[PDB]
Amino acid sequence: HPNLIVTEQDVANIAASWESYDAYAEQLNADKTNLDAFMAEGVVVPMPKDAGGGYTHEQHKRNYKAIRNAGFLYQVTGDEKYLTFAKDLLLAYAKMYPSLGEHPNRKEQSPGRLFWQSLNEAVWLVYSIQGYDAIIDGLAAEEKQEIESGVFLPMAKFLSVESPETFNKIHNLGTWAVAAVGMTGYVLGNDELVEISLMGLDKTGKAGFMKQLDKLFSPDGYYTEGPYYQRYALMPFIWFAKAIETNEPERKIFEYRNNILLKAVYTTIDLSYAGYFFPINDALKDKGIDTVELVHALAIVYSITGDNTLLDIAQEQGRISLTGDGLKVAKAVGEGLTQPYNYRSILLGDGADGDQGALSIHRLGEGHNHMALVAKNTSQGMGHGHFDKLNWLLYDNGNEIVTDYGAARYLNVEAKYGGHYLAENNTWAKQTIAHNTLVVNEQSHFYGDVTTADLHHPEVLSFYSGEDYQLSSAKEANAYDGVEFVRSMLLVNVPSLEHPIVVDVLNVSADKASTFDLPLYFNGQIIDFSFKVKDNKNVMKMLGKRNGYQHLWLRNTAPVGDASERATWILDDRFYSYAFVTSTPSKKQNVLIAELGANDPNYNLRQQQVLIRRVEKAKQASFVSVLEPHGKYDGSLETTSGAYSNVKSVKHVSENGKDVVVVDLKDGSNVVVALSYNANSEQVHKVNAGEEAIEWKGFSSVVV
Amino acid sequence: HPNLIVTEQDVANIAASWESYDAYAEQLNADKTNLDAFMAEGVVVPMPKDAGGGYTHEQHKRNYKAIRNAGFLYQVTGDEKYLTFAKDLLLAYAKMYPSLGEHPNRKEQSPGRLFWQSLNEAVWLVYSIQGYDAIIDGLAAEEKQEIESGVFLPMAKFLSVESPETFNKIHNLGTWAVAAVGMTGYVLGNDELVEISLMGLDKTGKAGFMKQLDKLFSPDGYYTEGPYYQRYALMPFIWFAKAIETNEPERKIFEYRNNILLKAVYTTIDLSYAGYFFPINDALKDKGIDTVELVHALAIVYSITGDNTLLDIAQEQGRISLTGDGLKVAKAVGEGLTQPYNYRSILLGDGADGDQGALSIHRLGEGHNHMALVAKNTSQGMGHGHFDKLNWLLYDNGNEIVTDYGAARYLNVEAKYGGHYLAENNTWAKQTIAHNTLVVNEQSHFYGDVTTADLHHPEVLSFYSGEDYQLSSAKEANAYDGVEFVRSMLLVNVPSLEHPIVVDVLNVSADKASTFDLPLYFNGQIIDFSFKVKDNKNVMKMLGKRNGYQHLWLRNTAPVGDASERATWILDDRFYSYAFVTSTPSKKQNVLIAELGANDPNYNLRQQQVLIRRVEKAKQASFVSVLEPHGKYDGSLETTSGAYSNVKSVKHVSENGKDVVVVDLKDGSNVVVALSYNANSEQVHKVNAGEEAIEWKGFSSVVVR
Ligand SMILES: [Zn+2]
Ligand SMILES: [Zn+2]
Repeated sequence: HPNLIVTEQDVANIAASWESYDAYAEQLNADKTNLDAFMAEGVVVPMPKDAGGGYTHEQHKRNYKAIRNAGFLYQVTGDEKYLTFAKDLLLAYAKMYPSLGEHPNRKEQSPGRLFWQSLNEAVWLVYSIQGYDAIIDGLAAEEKQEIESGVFLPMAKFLSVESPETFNKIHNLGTWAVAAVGMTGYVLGNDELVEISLMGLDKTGKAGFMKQLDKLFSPDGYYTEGPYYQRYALMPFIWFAKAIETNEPERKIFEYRNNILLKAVYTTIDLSYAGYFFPINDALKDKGIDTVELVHALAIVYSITGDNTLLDIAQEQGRISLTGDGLKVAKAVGEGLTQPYNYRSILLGDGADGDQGALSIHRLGEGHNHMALVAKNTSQGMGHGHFDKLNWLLYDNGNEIVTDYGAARYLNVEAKYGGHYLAENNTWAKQTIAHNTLVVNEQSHFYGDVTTADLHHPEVLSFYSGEDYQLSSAKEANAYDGVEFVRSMLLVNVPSLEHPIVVDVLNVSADKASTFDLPLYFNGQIIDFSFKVKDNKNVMKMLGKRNGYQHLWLRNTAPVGDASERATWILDDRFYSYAFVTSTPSKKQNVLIAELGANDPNYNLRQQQVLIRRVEKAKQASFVSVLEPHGKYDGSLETTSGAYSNVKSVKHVSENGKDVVVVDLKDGSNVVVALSYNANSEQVHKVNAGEEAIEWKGFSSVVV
Repeated sequence: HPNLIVTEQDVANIAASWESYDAYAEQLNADKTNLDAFMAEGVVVPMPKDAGGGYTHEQHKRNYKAIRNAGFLYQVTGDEKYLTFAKDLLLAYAKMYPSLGEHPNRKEQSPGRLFWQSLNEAVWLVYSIQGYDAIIDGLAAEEKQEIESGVFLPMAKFLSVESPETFNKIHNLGTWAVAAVGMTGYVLGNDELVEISLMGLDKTGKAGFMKQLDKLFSPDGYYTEGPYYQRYALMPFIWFAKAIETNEPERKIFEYRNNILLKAVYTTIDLSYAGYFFPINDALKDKGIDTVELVHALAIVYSITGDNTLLDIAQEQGRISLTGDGLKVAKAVGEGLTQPYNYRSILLGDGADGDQGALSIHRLGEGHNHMALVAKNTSQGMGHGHFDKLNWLLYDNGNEIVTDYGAARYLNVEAKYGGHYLAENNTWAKQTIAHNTLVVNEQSHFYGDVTTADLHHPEVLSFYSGEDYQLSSAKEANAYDGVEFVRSMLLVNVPSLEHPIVVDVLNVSADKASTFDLPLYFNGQIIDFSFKVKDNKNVMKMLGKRNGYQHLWLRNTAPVGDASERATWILDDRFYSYAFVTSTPSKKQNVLIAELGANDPNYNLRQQQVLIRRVEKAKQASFVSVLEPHGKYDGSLETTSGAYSNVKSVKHVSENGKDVVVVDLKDGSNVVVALSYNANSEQVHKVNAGEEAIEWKGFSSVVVR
């Protein structure tokens, strides 16, 4: 001991070398200084009382980090003060834990004992058992017995056999539970705890860690719950794997399922823009690559692969894993081995076999400030999933441009419902109207029913990434009774323009006359609209009654017609123009400008504007649009150029289920986008857009 | 020649050493690279057509910068291609200018010819005459005569004798006009043009540059239009002065009025927080210290003073003046001479004599991210002035916390009314309700009448800056008929708390029963309120009918009473709690939460929330509050501490016109703030809270029990 996340050899290597690596030394010294200050407050182990973000919650969190850190520092420095603090913390836990029942401030989640929910209990164990592992050397036999029988064994029992609803779950909560119990099993030498963690309570392998590895990740290493929870689950995945590798290397855990864990780490990195994870499904926007789960996971993967491109990410994180694996990273960075990380367009299959929809990431441009389009054609993602099939996000110039709200939650803010998911997470954040995708009859996809949503996935029709253009196309046939919709999203390189442009074609067909809404949640300040708004008569009323509409204020409506319209806004030093036209037999076409904040008496929702394109009493519609970054605004030097859109108009024609979009540019040139929806590479297609016949081969064509 | 902003000697210094200073060299090379690219597009001088931010507007701007830069680069490098380009641009202007009438896209401002307003014409001349000065010795006599008779003399005539309404004005537009004409006078050796620029068209000194130096700055160097226009006017002030110094050093222009110009530059720096200028009066929020006016002015002042604390600011600007003076800054930074700039609390008198109210800046705490409170007890500031007597702003943690809207304007965005002040600048941005100060009967100070406002200023009652606390107190007796109000604002160092706290006491007396509103414009997301909001029933109506109220939506009302209430919000990693109580005989007290955006069909206004404290049917009220930064939120490591306010309550008692505020803290200690409003430092005062007697000496006392 230790022999889990760090080994005895690791400790020796760290002790001998840690001062020599600037990046490692900075991290350790900062952690040491913070722990010393925490130690000066004495041993503080309060009775559990508060919900998430409350004092006892955050104190017990400080304690588990201190236990792990004190354990580590005792091994590295030899200083008995760290042994004592970790020992006395654990002994205080050992005396208190057996008398604990359910937390008095529980909610709907499986309750903990130290914490309001059992998830945090598992995190406490994952950390605290590492501290214990590193502290065994300086403990008396009587102390080990008090500690094991007092906290660790009772906790491992509580989180496993006493919690089958969590321990057998194929979900990030299950991952945390099996890692906590599994790591405890390895340290305490309890074979039963290890086996049930790997193969489930009944040992058949229907649940447990191995099932999670086979079910929760696609072959590409995409985690079904989404980037934010991929990040979170990555810790118990990679740490339990580490514990398995150091104790039972014969299991070859990092080779399992064609190196799935290695792929999971790379994919986590790939699910970010400018260092922040795509906020799809339940997610917070301030979560980025320096999160500790990815810091530790990167170090482990670098140690295995020697991929010097991971060092670029390591520098961007500005943090180092205080482990043997982290030592290797620090050493490599110091030697100048860093190579740039390759951010590229990727298609990420969803579902165990990668055939249950997909997440598309389209990247175009050089450097950090490139353009990134995300097409969310994924399966539901269970309880944290949003009702937003075929949703999209746009990033450009280091900014979110076309946005996803993420979750309604204030992390560890007790006054905000114990930092837990707020009432508005379900009533607003998950709802279709809160996203950039089709809403039919003011009802969410699958009528907001998670059970129904879990049974279906979008059909990916095409993915293409080239120098000329990029494309994702998908079909959603199951979101509504008697409704089918198809969406194709393109990034187009037009040599005469400063930046790539987005082209969006969303086709909908309905058995009955319906209302079709298509929102665009934008970031920035409106410059102007091409259309005329109706006077709002000095009142804003709630937009609609249900399914998220009750959270929006109607600021203006504006009637629109056959001709394309335009909204232009500014964000930082760049302008963005949204040119849009909808082909439909219905004349009932309006643009609704809305603002977030209705039915929000607790001030839980952010300020947010949205442009919603509405078609009423229609059985069919083609929502076509162009999103164009353009121009330069410099408030420092007080200059501007290219502030007007270069798109004169957008036109759309459909013939025999095939679409042609013509983007007329102000310089007299045009861009023609054609979609056949036929996968056959060699098949020829023809469409008559009034005058001029458009002819092409394949699923798609783009001609400037 | 050159002998204006740069001299022959400056050019010699630059030529000999510019490559030796990394940042100066990088700046020069970037300018060189950018000009080479601009030159490859040829000489492009379009017939004037567009308004602010439009193509012809921005093209003529690119041209004046190109003329100046080409002139400079010709001097430093000796490369003839730069002289040729500057010459060809100027000859193209010389051909076009004589036939130009008023700009076709003018507005209410005095029109230009190249530009929609004459202001930009003056800027064009200021820049272009420098380029000409730098190439004149390399031109044939015929080329000089063509350029001078074709553009420079006609433009100088247009901006001076043909434009008395601007040239003789004591206003930043006047400063730009006299600088442009005066600099032209020096370059062309035209004594008349210099004389009228210094002394006004009639040469009597009733208007002109010297008059502007006397009137527009207070003795402390505070420019009356406010920080945003201070930095703007700083360029023609410092550059015309530089021209005066290089041509007529006997005038001792940088010594004038106890070094008023040097003081103006320091004061400009002092009017910023985290590098951005306080957005009081007409102002844009993205304007900061790297603005070229301050870059050039700083270099000039460093050259004169050798003040090494300016080198700290120079590094923070990340931009250097490509002049002889900027070379000296570059050399000094390179030699490791930088000393930290002394950001300090200051009282800045307003008016030519410093007696017309004051702007207070209070700073407390260590580092760049300290707390700064601004108390706006200033005179009107003419046309750009806002109707916001006794307004305040708060900064903390590198952020604006309690905010001023600035102006409704989108700089050089042609689709936003040619980048000009929008209709909502007058109807929203200038109005009292748009600010953190007292509004009586939903009317703006001076009933929003600039003529009336121009006649009055607040009376400064006290200013104190210590390590224990900071205080400003002022009286406004003229904003409304039959109303007087007094505001005292404090920053208090409480050793037991992690951050200083703001204490605010605003007293109002009215002859007739009135409505008193006090807004607080905050930056961040509400966590929770102590009060209970009334159901808004899924509708937000416009808050009021007039004077800015027509631009606010009412989101919620909540009743309040005798006991103090609390609002807590989060911004980045810190929480902020506003504890507030209002002492008044009236029981008609409410809090209003409002949002900006009513009567804004053009989407000209930003999203913004406000907490408004309202008292109805009152003749007297004391609005008391505490603003407390606290706690830590870390979204990366996922930790929070200290998220609850440490203020248990705030109480206020008044006796014989003297105020006592008691801030009860959760640790059982309390802060007692006492105000006598008597400037006699030795006068003893007594107030009875209930049976507890508070005793102190002087205008104010702050004691932590
Ligand atoms: Zn979402
Ligand atoms: Zn203002």
